[PDB]
Amino acid sequence: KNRMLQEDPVLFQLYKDLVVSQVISAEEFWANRLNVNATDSSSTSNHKQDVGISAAFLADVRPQTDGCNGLRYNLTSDIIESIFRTY
Amino acid sequence: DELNLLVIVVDANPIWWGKQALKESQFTLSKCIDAVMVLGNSHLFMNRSNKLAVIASHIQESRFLYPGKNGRLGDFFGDPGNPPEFNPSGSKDGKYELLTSANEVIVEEIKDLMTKSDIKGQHTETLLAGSLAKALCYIHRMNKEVKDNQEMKSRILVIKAAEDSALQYMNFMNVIFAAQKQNILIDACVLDSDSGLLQQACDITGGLYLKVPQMPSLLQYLLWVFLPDQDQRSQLILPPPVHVDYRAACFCHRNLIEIGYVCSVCLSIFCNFSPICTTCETAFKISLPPVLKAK
Amino acid sequence: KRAKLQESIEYEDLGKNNSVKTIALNLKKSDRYYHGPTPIQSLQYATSQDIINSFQSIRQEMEAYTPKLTQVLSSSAASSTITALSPGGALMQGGTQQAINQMVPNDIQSELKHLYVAVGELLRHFWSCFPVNTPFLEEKVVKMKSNLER
Amino acid sequence: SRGLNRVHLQCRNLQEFLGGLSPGVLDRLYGHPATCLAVFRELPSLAKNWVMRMLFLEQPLPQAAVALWVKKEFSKAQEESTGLLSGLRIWHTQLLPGGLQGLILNPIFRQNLRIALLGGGKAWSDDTSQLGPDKHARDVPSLDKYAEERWEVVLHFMVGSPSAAVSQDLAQLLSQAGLMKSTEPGEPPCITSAGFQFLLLDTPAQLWYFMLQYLQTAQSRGMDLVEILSFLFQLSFSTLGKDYSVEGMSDSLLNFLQHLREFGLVFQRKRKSRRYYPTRLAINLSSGVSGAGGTVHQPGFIVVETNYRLYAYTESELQIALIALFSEMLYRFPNMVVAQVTRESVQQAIASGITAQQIIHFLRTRAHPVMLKQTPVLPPTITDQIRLWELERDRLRFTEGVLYNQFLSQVDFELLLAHARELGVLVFENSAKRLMVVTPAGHSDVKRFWKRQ
Amino acid sequence: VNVLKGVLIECDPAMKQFLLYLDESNALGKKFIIQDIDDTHVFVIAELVNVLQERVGELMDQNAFS
Amino acid sequence: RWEGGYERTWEILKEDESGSLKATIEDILFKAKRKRVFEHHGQVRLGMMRHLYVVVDGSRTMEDQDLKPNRLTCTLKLLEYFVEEYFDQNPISQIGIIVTKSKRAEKLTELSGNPRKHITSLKKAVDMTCHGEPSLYNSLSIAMQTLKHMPGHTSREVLIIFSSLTTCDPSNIYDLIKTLKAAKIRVSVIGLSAEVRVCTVLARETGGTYHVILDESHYKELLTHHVSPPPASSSSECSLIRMGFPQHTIASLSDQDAKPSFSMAHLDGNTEPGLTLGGYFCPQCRAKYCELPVECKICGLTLVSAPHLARSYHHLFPLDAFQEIPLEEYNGERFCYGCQGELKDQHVYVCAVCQNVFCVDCDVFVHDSLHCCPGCIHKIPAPSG
Ligand SMILES: [Zn+2]
Ligand SMILES: [Zn+2]
Ligand SMILES: [Zn+2]
Ligand SMILES: [Zn+2]
Repeated sequence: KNRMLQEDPVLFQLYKDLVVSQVISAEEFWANRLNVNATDSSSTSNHKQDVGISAAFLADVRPQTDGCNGLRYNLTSDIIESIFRTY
Repeated sequence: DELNLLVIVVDANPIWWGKQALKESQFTLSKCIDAVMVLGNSHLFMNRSNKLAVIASHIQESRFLYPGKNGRLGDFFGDPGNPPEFNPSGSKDGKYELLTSANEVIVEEIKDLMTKSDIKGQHTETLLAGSLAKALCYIHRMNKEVKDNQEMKSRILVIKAAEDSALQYMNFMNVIFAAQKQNILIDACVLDSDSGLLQQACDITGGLYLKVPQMPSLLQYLLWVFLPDQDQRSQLILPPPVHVDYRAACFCHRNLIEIGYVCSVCLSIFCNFSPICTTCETAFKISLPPVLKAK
Repeated sequence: KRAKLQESIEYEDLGKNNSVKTIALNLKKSDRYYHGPTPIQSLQYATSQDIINSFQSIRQEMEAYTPKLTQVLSSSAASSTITALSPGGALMQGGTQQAINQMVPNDIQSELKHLYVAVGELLRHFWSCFPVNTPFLEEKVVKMKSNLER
Repeated sequence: SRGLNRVHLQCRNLQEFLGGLSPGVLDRLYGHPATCLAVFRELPSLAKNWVMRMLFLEQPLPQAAVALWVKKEFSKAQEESTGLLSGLRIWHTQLLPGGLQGLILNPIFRQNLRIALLGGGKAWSDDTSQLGPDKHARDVPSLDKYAEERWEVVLHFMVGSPSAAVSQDLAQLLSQAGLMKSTEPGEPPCITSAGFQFLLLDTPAQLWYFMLQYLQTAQSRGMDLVEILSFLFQLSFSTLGKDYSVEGMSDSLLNFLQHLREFGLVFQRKRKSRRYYPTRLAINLSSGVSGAGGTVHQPGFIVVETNYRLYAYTESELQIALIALFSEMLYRFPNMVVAQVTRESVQQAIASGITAQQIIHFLRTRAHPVMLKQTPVLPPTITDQIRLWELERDRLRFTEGVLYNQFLSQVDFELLLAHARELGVLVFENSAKRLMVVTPAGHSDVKRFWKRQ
Repeated sequence: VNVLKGVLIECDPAMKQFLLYLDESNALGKKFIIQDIDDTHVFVIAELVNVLQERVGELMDQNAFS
Repeated sequence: RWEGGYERTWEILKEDESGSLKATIEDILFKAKRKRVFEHHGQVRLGMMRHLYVVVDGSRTMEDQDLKPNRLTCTLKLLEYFVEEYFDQNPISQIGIIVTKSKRAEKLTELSGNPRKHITSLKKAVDMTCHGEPSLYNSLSIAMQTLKHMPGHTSREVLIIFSSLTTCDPSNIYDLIKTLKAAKIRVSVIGLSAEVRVCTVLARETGGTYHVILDESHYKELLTHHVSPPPASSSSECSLIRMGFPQHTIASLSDQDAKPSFSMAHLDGNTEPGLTLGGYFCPQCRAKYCELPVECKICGLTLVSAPHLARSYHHLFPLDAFQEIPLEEYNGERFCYGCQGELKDQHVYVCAVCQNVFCVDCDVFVHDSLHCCPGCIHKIPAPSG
């Protein structure tokens, strides 16, 4: 919940004045604000190149398995991780 | 640029124009249309390219008054463009014989309109709505007449003189929303009563609505205002600014309401006093329509 | 037969109640009642007589030659033109404190108010079902009480 | 430099003429036929509504009401629409009708205009001799050929015909016009410089101008009459007349008519009489503006793709003549596709000067239904080519003047600056070298002023 | 001080310097120059200016040709 | 062999009726090539207040040209037209622009009805690489979870722009049938120049209608086919309640210019980040902000504005048809009941009830712009009862 309020400064600016002007609590902040986007806004980090990866990446795992002696470690899945995510 | 077409819809309620004579007015129907005629000619006086469209609303019909149907223009159909090789009416012109080319054809046809006092169709009053599209098809053909470096600036005049009739409310509203597609200005001068519905039609257009100050005093505002181009009004800084318009009631009992609710999928928004569907015999799904009756 | 059945009854209701809205009904029948001896047709007789009367009056256009020269009715027609040509005394400079009265409320209070509307919409929502006494949860009936003072 | 007013002059025709003459002489220009002439050769939309009240305004409305008819939006356009309408001398500024100047029109025109608005069976409307279709003895598209070929025998004999023109004294006016001229032996009907410009023009209003200048060569007949008759031509066509132009005759009305079949726009039979004929020509004079109806013949589409003139349509010889002045030197056969030159057609404007719009006009007049399915931008870059070609050869701006150098002072030079700027006889100054470009016509007033001090 | 009945021509400085060369390549002495102001404004003895309407463009085209 | 055989194709098609009148009937067959499918409508039941979901395949299939320089160029340009003609016909609805790119799904524009926001999004969607493979499972995931929180009194339809490629997504999207069949959400795809059987089985298991793109004209047809709110499956809803009738406000009613601007972070309304002077007013929040005939965020009800949206479909159902005759009953003086002309290309268009004579340019003007015969007016309303 805390990475949500730090990576987004606009909602943090919203979240400031409930602590600054002491409007509500954090317990009340996550009780009536979010409640729907727990499935919607959290649908980014779970999917990530279609999780439960069966037939999406498997087409491209063999052609993108090698660029060079060190062509690896792109981002998160880059070119090594979903190999581990099947076996 | 362009050709600058005009459209004019005149109210001719012979019930009311008879009632215009019942007060023994200092402004009659004879005094009415002649102004409107030269008003139509005033359009023509800005440019040779200018063209007109004039129809009234008879109780049984709306015949094209301008330009003509009868054997004086059924074989003539105007001189400029696609000529009939017709000599006499094709001869005399230039700001004064064009009008008597069209003066005749209105007074002969309102004669054909004012010979049909034999109404038995249960006060079939002002039939504006179907009369509107009679222009709109014709100018669509006139759009297809020539467009090649020829922008059709059409402009619609509506003239009201009497009350509206009991016509179909949908078929009232739709053509304006179709005129909303059509991108043509519609302007309205009324004489006797106000039409909240037709001034909403003005609001759809962003045209102009006018209550007359006085029926014999309908020659100077008609000069200034109901006068063309959207150039003369987007530049002429004089707009009737008033357009007070509250609306939005419902249909079961009678109201004036800020909260509606539909009765079925059929777009039937009714008053709250409504147990069972009067839009159909299909019953309402029992989760929602008593929540209109719950809080 | 699903929207066939709607059409048979709603246009029937659009027939028996054709536009019972604001101006749409009340001016309508009132002037139809003003037509009066129209089944008696004595007004319609005079109408059809006046249909027959000014029948000839339009076409001659000698009466409708000079249905123009009334400069008596030009001045008044020039008048409400000139009257509406100059409205006056209505605070021409209406703003010019609005920049101070923007940046001070649109620094916190745009977002502060938004703190309410993220909540107050739900505050409308639990009461939008509460007399049915179904969505009656302790999580909600004191959430009525919670943010109320907050 | 070169004259450039002899081409268009389409509002000043009814202003610079009319304001160049007396109010009583333009009082004659309020013949009832001359009423339509006023409204249309002016084209403001803004003055075109300031008229519309006056049929209902007998009263002089106050000036401020229409001076403030239109607010902040386009006050200049209101002002530009105002004094020109006043410059027609059709208005009268009243003194203090109610306490302040409240303007009003000339009523005698309002008399004349309202008959052309509603009612009136008057002398131009009816009752004396106006018009008459009795039984069809002759047809218009046949006479449209006359309305084409007289233009040819006008316009070809300008360039020079292997055929011959008809026996006219008009050439001795067109040689007088400076369009044409002729040296003394044999009198060759050549072109001086200006018919060449009118060869590049295509409307009858120049003919009309020399026909307005027809009485100017020491002739004393109805200039009032002919310009009424100039309108009285502008009645479309479709009228033979039971010699109705002799029932409505006058002296110059019949004689100069002999010239209107020389000008071709009338068609006269045996004894130059028994009928009259207006040609379909009688509506493009009325504007002078381009007009979709002004298509003459409908050849086809053109283009100038790859600026290589790119077109065909074997047309009549006058268009061939219209490009015989404009494209020879790799002409080809049966389609009229003379190639392009960026020098020769450029040299073919040197005897005209710039034909800038007259290109663009004859762009939309080469093959006439080109704007039917083509681009709005018909020359993509090719206008600017024509422009830069026209902006190439124009290396000179001819201007005489008197220059004041080595002045004895420096601040009294600024006096003579302010003296000449008062006079408006300066064209340019150099203060850094104490120089002033002064007109030599307004030289004498400073020459008088300097000798006085 | 000095009555100057010359003719002002205005053009680009590209051609304004060129007329000096036409003055130096005049068949006679200096007439086309009387005094030129700075960059855009010159004065000519008005004799062949009408010829110089075409005597210049016939010359510059030929000189660049070879 | 083939140098002749390349020109055995040309030679006959060049050739026609010779002697006189050559290259003539070749033009006649081109007119005979025309006149494709007209309407074939006449439906009832459902279609009201759709909640559409634009789903875009962003893939390497776009790099093929096939109609345009890009298949998105075929796609994206006419979507704006499809947006505008939708908001023309159906303002009672709203559309979820969701973009699949690189095996995920980005809900690009939210489920809303603000056209400029949707169109500039498409204008933002111009320079899309469309890198990676399509994943519908991520698209249906957004489609579920969003429409899950929509009422069951909502029309639940999904419009998928798929580039006919391999449906590259795991997690038993075949089992998403019973997911969404139960969830009463309709899903309609049209294939770009090919077919996906699984997606074809998907739509036929849906009730959503599947098609294949033939041509750019044909691309427009099915858009136009899906402009109309379709009769989806039975037992969706009946009603939808607390349709807020608003007020326009002039901000000059009693107190003239007592407020320099009607958006100062405290006023009831003032929803969007911009200054305003008071134009509008909702019943339940009493929300005054920039005018919008849709809905709000604090009252949370539907900002219905009846002459616009309670009028649009309000005559889009009750249509009838005409007939065509080549005969000559010369009604009028060889005229039209509408535009009053004649060409006689043997399509004398007669109404079914009032039986009035029209042309193509009067039939089209009804059947595309007027949507009813006004000859029924003067004929319906005079004996109406
Ligand atoms: Zn219903
Ligand atoms: Zn509310
Ligand atoms: Zn038709
Ligand atoms: Zn009908």
